[PDB]
Amino acid sequence: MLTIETSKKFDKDLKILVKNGFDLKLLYKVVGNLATEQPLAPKYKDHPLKGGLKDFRECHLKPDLLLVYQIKKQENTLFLVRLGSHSELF
Ligand SMILES: [Zn+2]
Ligand SMILES: [Zn+2]
Repeated sequence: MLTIETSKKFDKDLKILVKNGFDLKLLYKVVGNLATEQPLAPKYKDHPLKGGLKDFRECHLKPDLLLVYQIKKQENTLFLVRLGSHSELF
């Protein structure tokens, strides 16, 4: 299983999201699969971030709640970068 590490911005995003009623179990389920490198359920749209010249990817936890993450295979690490809406991240 890939090591799972977060950014300081991600941590703030989540703290905030939790305060507004976000279900952490939604996150655990998606981050779990990502880290054991299995395909996501059809619901969770997943593609690279175009505009990220570094291999950032974008997962749709909800059609407008995005998990921006980066797999760093060289370190065996899944990096959780941001969690929020398009409007909030971009
Ligand atoms: Zn998308
Ligand atoms: Zn998008």
